[PDB]
Amino acid sequence: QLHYFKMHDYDGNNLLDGLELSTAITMSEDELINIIDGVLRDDDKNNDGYIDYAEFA
Amino acid sequence: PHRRFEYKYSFKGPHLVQSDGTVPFWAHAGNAIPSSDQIRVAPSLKSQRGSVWTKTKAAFENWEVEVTFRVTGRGRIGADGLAIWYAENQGLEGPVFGSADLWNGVGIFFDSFDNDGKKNNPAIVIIGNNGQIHYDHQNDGASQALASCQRDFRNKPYPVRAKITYYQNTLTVMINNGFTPDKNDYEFCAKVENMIIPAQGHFGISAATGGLADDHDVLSFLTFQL
Ligand SMILES: OC[C@H]1O[C@H](O[C@H]2[C@@H](O)[C@H](O)[C@@H](CO)O[C@@H]2O)[C@@H](O)[C@@H](O)[C@@H]1O
Ligand SMILES: [Ca+2]
Ligand SMILES: [Ca+2]
Ligand SMILES: [Ca+2]
Ligand SMILES: [Ca+2]
Repeated sequence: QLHYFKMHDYDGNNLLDGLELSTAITMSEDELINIIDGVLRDDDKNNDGYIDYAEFA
Repeated sequence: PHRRFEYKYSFKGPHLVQSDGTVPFWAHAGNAIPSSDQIRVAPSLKSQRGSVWTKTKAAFENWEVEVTFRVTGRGRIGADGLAIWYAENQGLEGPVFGSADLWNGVGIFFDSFDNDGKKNNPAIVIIGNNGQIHYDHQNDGASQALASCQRDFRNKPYPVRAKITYYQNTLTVMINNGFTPDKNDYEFCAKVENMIIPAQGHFGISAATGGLADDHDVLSFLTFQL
């Protein structure tokens, strides 16, 4: 699972953001945006624009 | 104050461009080349103009952007320089460092070339505009200079970084000068007090060359909601 948290933490911060997810997924921009916005809405409790491992599980 | 990353107003590698050669959420233009780890906004060629601007506009009251770039040429003299923008309209093409003039907001010009012969270059420079000013190119805009400083950003050994915060009508510009890789070893450059800008609008970045020419590469453009 952690293996998957990390697949796309390219900058290494132990935090995934919108751009790191975009690539996870890579189709239209709006299509893309909707999915990323979904993820943040869905996971980003503290609303810093990142999802940590806690938010991931 | 808290920060929130705004991916939709940002870019970065290692996989910065799509298969089809486009940058997500940004419009690149003229001679800007996006690539996997950076955008060469304008290359070391004669008379280049390139710019990259956010597609969607952006509505935040107070914000910060960290922007990371290199500017490179053989000569200890180079040209023309680079320009970070917040403003109301996408100003893709135009004579102001690759971008549109008569702009509505702020522009932070990294002027490589000493255009008014003053020895005051290279220098960073802040400039307001409400939709009717013409950037005094030949005079570096030294007259429209809300504020400014004299830091040398060419040919450094680490990519240069510029934090540009607008917090409660105070815009501030911090600068790592590429001497350290400490991505948070900023030095104070300058600061503009009591300054409004459009409530909404785009972020952009642009650059250009003329008779002289550096490569102008931007590696990332991270944007935060405060
Ligand atoms: O030399 C012809 C050149 O003219 C103009 O560029 C000049 C000036 O604007 C630049 O700041 C410096 C440094 O690049 O070079 C010239 O002296 C431009 O109009 C340019 O397109 C043209 O090639
Ligand atoms: Ca990350
Ligand atoms: Ca979070
Ligand atoms: Ca100049
Ligand atoms: Ca000058």
